[PDB]
Amino acid sequence: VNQHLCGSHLVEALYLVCGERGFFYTP
Amino acid sequence: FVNQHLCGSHLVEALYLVCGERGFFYTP
Amino acid sequence: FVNQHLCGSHLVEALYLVCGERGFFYTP
Amino acid sequence: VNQHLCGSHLVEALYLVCGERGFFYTP
Amino acid sequence: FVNQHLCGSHLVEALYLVCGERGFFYTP
Amino acid sequence: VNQHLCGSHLVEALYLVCGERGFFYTP
Amino acid sequence: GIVEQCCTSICSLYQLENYCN
Amino acid sequence: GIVEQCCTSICSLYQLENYCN
Amino acid sequence: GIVEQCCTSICSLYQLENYCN
Amino acid sequence: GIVEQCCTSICSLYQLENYCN
Amino acid sequence: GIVEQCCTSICSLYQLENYCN
Amino acid sequence: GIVEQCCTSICSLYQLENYCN
Ligand SMILES: [Cl-]
Ligand SMILES: [Cl-]
Ligand SMILES: [Zn+2]
Ligand SMILES: [Zn+2]
Repeated sequence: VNQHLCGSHLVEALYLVCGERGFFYTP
Repeated sequence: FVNQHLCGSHLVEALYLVCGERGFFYTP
Repeated sequence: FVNQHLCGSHLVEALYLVCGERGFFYTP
Repeated sequence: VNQHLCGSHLVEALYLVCGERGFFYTP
Repeated sequence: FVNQHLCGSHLVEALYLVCGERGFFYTP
Repeated sequence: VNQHLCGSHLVEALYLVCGERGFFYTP
Repeated sequence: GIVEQCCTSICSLYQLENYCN
Repeated sequence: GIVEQCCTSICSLYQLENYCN
Repeated sequence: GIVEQCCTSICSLYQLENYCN
Repeated sequence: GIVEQCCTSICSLYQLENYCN
Repeated sequence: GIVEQCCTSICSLYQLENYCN
Repeated sequence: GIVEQCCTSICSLYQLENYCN
C-alpha cells in the first residue's frame, strides 16, 4: 500500500513538472 | 484552459488507479 | 457536469477530514 | 498517520469506482 | 467562487512541491 | 518520502481549515 | 444536496460538518 | 483525446480504461 | 473493514466495489 | 513543527488550526 | 495575486516558484 | 524506476523530469 500511495503523488507531481510534454508511468 | 488543467490532474489520478500494472501515457 | 464531478472529489476529501470517526455517506 | 493518509486515498478511489451509487465510509 | 476555491487547492499542492524547503504562505 | 507525502496532505488540510485566513507552511 | 449547496457557493468546514455521520 | 472526451462529459472507469497501457 | 482490507495491502477495483452504496 | 506534531500522530481540526495565518 | 494570475491562465512551475518563501 | 528512485527517498524537480515525455 505505501508504494501505491507514493505512486499516486508521483503522477501528480509528474503532471505538473512535465507540462506540455506529458509523461509516461508504469508501476 | 484552467478548467482543463485541473481536470487533467484528476484524470491522471484516475488513470493511475484504473490502469494498474498497465500504466499509461498522458499528454496535454 | 464535469465542474461538479471534480468538485465532488474535493468534497469527499473535505468530508473525510471533517467527519473524523463519524464517517459519511456520499452519493452524486 | 499512515492509515489516516491511506483513508484519504481510499475515499477518492471509492468516489470514482462507485459512480452514481456513491458509497459510505467510516474509520 | 467555487472554480477558485478548487483551483486554490491545486495551487497549494503545486506550491508544496515547487517551494521545497522554502515553504510558502497562502491566503485566499 | 513518508513525511513528504504527509506534508502534502497537511497543506491540503490547512487550506480547508484555515479558510479566509490562509496559512504558512515550511518543511 | 451537498453538490447543490457547496459546488455553487463555497462551504466552510462547519457547513460541511452537517453532512457527516 | 481524453481531455476533449472526459473534461466535457463525465467519463466512468470503463471509458478511462481505454486510455491505459 | 476497508481500512483493515485495503491499507495493509492493495485492493482491486472489484474489491473496492464492495464498499459502494 | 506541524510535520513533527501531525505526521507521527493525527491532528484534530483545532490542532491544525494553530498553523493558520 | 496567485489566484488572479494562475486560476485564469495556466501557471508553470517556474511562475509558481515566484510565490515561494 | 521512478517508484524505486523516488519513493524510498525524495526526488527533486530535475530528477522527476527524467520521466517526462
Ligand atoms: Cl478541480
Ligand atoms: Cl500518502
Ligand atoms: Zn480539483
Ligand atoms: Zn497520500
